[PDB]
Amino acid sequence: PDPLQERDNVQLRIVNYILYGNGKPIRGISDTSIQLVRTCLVLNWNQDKKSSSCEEARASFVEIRTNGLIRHFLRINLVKSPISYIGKRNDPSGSGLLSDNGSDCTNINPFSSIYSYSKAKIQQSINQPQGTIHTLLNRNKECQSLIILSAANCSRMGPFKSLGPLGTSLPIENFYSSYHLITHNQILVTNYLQLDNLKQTFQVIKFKYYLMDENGKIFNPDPCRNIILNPFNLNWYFLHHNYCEETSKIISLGQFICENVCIAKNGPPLKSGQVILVQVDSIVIRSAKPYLATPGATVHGHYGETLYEGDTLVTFIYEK
Amino acid sequence: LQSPGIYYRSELDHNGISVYTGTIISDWGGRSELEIDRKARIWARVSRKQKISILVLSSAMGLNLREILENVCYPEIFLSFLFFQQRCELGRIGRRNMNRRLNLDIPQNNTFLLPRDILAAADHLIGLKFGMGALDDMNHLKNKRIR
Amino acid sequence: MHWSTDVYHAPEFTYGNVHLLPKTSHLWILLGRPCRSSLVYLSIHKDQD
Amino acid sequence: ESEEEARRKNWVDRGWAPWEEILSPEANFARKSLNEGEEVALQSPEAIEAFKMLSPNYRKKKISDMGITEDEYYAKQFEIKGEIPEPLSTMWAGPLVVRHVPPRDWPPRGWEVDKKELEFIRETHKLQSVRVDYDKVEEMVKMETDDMGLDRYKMFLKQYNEWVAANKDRLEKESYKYDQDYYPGRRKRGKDYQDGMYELPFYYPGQICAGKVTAIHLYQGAFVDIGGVHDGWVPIKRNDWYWIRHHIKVGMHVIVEILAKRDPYRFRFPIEMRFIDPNIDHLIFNRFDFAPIFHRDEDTNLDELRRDCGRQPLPRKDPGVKVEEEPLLSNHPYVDKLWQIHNAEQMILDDMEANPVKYKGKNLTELTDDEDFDEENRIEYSKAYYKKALLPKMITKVSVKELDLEAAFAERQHHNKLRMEAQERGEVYKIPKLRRNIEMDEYDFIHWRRSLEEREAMLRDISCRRALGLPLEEPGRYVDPSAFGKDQYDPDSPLYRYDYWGEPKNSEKSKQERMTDVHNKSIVGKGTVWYEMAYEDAVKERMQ
Amino acid sequence: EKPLEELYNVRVERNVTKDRLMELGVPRWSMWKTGKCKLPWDWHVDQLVYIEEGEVRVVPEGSQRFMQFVAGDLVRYPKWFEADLYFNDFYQERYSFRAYGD
Amino acid sequence: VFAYYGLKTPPYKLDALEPYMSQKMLEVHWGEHHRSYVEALNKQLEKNDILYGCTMEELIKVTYNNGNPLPEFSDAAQVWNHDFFWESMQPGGGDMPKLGLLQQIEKDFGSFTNFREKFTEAALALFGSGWIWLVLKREEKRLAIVKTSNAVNPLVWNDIPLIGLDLWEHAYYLDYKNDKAKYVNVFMNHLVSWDAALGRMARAQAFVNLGEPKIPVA
Amino acid sequence: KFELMPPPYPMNALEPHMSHTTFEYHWGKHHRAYVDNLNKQIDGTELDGMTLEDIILITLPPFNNAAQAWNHQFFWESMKPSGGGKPSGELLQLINRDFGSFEAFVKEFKAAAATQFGSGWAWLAYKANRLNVGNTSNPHPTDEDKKLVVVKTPNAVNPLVWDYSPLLTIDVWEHAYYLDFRNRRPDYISIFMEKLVSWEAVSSRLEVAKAKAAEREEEEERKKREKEE
Ligand SMILES: [Fe+3]
Ligand SMILES: [Fe+3]
Repeated sequence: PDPLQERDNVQLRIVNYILYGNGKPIRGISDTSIQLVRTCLVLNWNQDKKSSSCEEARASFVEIRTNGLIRHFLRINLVKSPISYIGKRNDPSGSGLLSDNGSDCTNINPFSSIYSYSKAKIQQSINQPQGTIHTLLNRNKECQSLIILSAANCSRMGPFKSLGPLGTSLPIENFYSSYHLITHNQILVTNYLQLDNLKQTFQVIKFKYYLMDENGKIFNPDPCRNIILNPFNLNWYFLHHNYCEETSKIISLGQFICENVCIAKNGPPLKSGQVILVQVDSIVIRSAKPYLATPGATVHGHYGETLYEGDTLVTFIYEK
Repeated sequence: LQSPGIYYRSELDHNGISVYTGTIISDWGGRSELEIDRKARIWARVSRKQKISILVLSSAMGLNLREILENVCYPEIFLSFLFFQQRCELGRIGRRNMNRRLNLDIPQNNTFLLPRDILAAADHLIGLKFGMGALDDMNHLKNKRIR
Repeated sequence: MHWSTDVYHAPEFTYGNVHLLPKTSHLWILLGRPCRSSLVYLSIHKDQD
Repeated sequence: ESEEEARRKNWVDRGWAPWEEILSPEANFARKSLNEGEEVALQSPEAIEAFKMLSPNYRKKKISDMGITEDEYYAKQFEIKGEIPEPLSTMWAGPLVVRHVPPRDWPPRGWEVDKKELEFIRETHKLQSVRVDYDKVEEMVKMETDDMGLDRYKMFLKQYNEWVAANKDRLEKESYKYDQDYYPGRRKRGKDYQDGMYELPFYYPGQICAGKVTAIHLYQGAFVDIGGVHDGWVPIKRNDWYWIRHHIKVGMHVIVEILAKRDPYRFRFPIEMRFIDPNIDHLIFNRFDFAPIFHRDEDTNLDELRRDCGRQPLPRKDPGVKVEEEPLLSNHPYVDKLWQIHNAEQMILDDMEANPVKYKGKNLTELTDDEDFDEENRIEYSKAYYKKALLPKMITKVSVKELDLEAAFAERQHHNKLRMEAQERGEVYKIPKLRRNIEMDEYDFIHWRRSLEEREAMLRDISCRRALGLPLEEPGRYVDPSAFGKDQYDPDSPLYRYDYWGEPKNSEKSKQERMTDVHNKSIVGKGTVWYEMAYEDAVKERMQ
Repeated sequence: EKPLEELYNVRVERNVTKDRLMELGVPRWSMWKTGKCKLPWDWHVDQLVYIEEGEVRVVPEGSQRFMQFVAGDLVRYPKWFEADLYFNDFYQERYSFRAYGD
Repeated sequence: VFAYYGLKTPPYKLDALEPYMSQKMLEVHWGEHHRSYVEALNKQLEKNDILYGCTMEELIKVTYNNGNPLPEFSDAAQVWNHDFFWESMQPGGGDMPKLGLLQQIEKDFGSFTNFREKFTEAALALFGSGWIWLVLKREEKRLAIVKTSNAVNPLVWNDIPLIGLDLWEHAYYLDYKNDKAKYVNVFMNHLVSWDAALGRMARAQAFVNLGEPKIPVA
Repeated sequence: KFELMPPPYPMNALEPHMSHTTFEYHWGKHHRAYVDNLNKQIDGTELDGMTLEDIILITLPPFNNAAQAWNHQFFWESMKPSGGGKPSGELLQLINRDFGSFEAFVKEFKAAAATQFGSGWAWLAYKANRLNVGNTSNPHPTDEDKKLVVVKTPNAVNPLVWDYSPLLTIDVWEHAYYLDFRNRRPDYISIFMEKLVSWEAVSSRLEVAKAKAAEREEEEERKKREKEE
């Protein structure tokens, strides 16, 4: 008996029943006396009124070894139907396949972290395909799916043929005007800015660079022009907005290019895929394969639907 | 001998669309057929009579007519339409096959014709009408068992 | 799957993935590995990871 | 529905776009000819044109007729078709008044700097909160340089030069170790690392910069080099590029603004920017909910990764129990070890009695059963001995110093003295409880006090939070009650339970035959129990 | 590289002064003690713990790394914290569960 | 050590709104309350270097810690919200929504009258101290109204606040001791900057696009 | 239908540290509003005909108003326009037993009223709580279990809700001091702790709380005897 006792699902009840039936006397042996009243103990887990519960308890021997002395104290524990604990405070002390095994981080003791170090020494699995997780917006609303893009799917075609943190914007005193906006859209300006102010041609001020010191004095080599200060060298330069750049792109992003197209006499593109990446000197094409259909055929899938190997794409109804 | 399972055969009518039927085969040899007419008409062929209501069978199974439409796909088609031991004596093999054709997560141990299996069967059957399906070849070995 | 033009954007039936083609065209299969993602994995596994 | 609505739904949800198909002559002839029929004389102009184009000499003749060169004809194939957008014109709202403030996260984690100089560097943060009247800026500008005051920023530049000169090779080594290949958004190393580049701590969100686009990716977006080891990233997704490709091209010089600066180790793109100069915002509709991260081999706990990258917790099934109304916890973890050491002490002390010669000559306080005894070797599983049930017998070897045998010896001496005294009296001696059992009860009591205090604070915390509207559960942990379908739990709601047609067949699963059999072997006569009562009730009735 | 205390928002004050111990009523807090055991616990509220004698190293749920605190540390455990605490010797602490606020 | 130290002056003079709010109240609300907060915010930021180097929005979102506010969440939140409040009011009366804003209000509320009624109802319903906000939701791309207890501001839920009002008593007691309905009605009729709200909406349009894309016919 | 109860002291000339203009506005407005709203929202309902505590513990929309009025009246009654400065009797014994000294208790009350951060009431309570979940009973129960705890409550929250017993209250809401004086709250808190707190009502309420605790303890013994019989 203990002053403070907790509560458990497993319960115990004592059942005492008569040995023989009433009205029928059995023969009594002269050597062994008959047992009129008997008693027994049963172990039944608590069952809720809504759902009946069946006791699941197993008995395992536990022996404490002290100089070759064994304790025949077999502890009986009941495995609750809940697979997981509601809270870590009410969680069981041991939750593992093997108690002796220390590969688990929880099984490893904090004072002796040799098991934790041995577990961390183990390398990660190769289940990940070493690619980029490409989600599907088509299946985004419903149960989502994932496409993994790796080096097997994407290839680099090969060689086909100043700049700095100028500054940081300061707060505006006339906040009511559209000065917090650093630029205006062609399309969206109409919605937010009455063009009465901008009706005059070039009414809005052109790009100017107004540098301010710690004291608060506006400074610039040209009074109201577009000379820019380098942060590191602390010397003024021009950004070269025109940039003197005249380059033509012979491949646009997202264009599906078949085989033998021969973009130039030297190198013909391949892989029959879409152009996912366009760099200065190289293009990356995600491999694909064209399927020529015909009018009257049926396409068994939506736009963003994943097709596995062996799945049916189109059904052709050729006459015989 | 043919393995227990769901078979999804089709038969073209003399006039009109082709009739699609799904047969469930049990270890004893039960045949819980399901058929679809030009309409939704999810009718079981268990009775010798003209037809039978799949919704009535699901309600007798235990469905409350709400979770049934909630779980099944394309519930619009189902809602628009307005002995026992041997048929449900599916083998372990039967259970596995049922799970394969109709994606189910029913544990191998529960070798009984659950109503979810019937619901799914109905779903596939209606899906066959719209082209989302594949009929089953009954001469395939995978559909046969060896005693 | 991918189709650029000459494919109807509406299914032939009210329910189903069947699509009809008015004119000749090509169907492009962008290669990739389709995985099965549970609700738990979607929280950590997101676009461009 | 209609074709227009279906196409709009495709564009919005599934990411459809009329991408240009660069076909071969044979493919174009196949696409044009198949519309007419099979083995029928082609009458469409485009079909006959493609049929003639199937020959290289006809293509050469057409090239010579059009007057364009072969290099021009090759590029004419790679020409965007359809409606072409009007060229966008940059519009400025007004004068751009700027400052040069040091970043707020200048001190690198693990780098020491002068505190007095750090204060002078950080003093610009309070000065940056002064308004300036933008309309009257031009009236107050002074065209005389060499008088500007940037002493704080210059000292910051010196301290940053120190750090970069210190850690350049270290950062390059770490980048070579962790990253195998270079990618837009990674540190430039090897030949690409020209001296004079600005490190990542030099930047900060809110700084206006200018750079040139170096790479354009369909799914990830556009990358702009702003003069640093790590390029910039502007999030542009798959479907917006069909219209953004006419305004953003490789080699164009643009003005960008830094929105968020992140860590290269835990994020694929450290710096995220927005295009001030092009102003393509009307065009962008598909956004990124969370920033891209790296799933690396070192990461083994998903919760730590989610906390590091700022994403929500892993979703878990919501338990229907209420933490406020639940039974308190009184069991103590040390109770098991205390009980096992109590049993070991009692056993060794009783066995010293059985062998008085062994106990003699050796002090109770100092004893050694085995020199190489270890707790690890003690744990074992043995199911050889089975009287009624067979299960693994866990063995525990208590340490010699762990047991304090003097107290146990004194206790047993007193107990056997009182035992023989009560036997002289004529009554069996009974003792309520030993010392270690009382200590275990005290452990359980202090654990119960801790649990009670926790719950008492939890009640007030519930109220406070509810009053102020704060959530009670961690947001994102318990999300889906039933949302994930096809989950077999035998709840009869997805109709996963056995059919309710009688449920007579139980031999397959949940067979109660063995229980009834062992009950009939234990008690053959299942007569009506005359006395049925709980164990604790019987014990109390024996006591009371 | 970042310490686990920062990831799990575990605020620990090491080598607290006597004036700091005088504040918050650390002497009037309830006491708790243990030997060698593993205590899985879920914090439904914030808990301020002043470890007096022993030493405790706590591992987060599912994590292969640990956080170690010494007898001169004042550790506050955040809400909704699931972690396992291991002890190897006599460990005596003074615990105070606080609600929103102080 | 000191960051965010500056007390944001208001876009208008402290005595500009004298007919409807006394200079004193503004002087007290700003001079004392605002100053009080920032001075504690820089003191808290001096201690922790990690929270020191963060943007105000990022600092607030990190200190919120997904339901468990940090000891630095309060001060920061209050400073930011007070600053927003100062900027959200202009020296001129506003009774009409601007052109871009109107279309959004009609799209979601359905009328300006219903919007004002719901705003007044939510302002009067909130019991105690707090703020009310008109925000655009990034996920749903719609306008909505949120009431937050005490210092909380929408940035914690990734929303863009367009206008905000102080329901803490310190703001209104000196002028109006116990008529919150009047205080609201005055702020709705005479003391509100719809131009600043339209500017914040135009700024947010870069983050959340309120429109329909062009679907090529193909 | 409950009616507003006048304060014990004359409101006009009670305390030179609290302006009667202020006193009037605060008291009248708040009490009246709460009661009428409360009377409006409880009329024609089962809650009518019951005390405020019943309502407090039951409530919901009729909670916030009821608690505030109850708190406000308790607050008025908690003070008289004299006698402040030091407690005595069993109050001092309990204070030095748990807190250690009267100055420590005053400092704790000040540092709890100051750090409310918004709308709140500060409370000194005598902790006599009985939980209804699991092992609420305490084995080897003795003295020092019931203690004096200084708690801070958010808006409209009172300690009545967690079975605590309310002894002393400071209304840390702006209306109390913002109008009266320049809004420096430590001033108002200091003055409350100095020149208005009445310890006699606190002693009476402590007596009532010890009587209720004794009646609960005797009810437990009665239930135990019924179990034995
Ligand atoms: Fe305010
Ligand atoms: Fe009040």
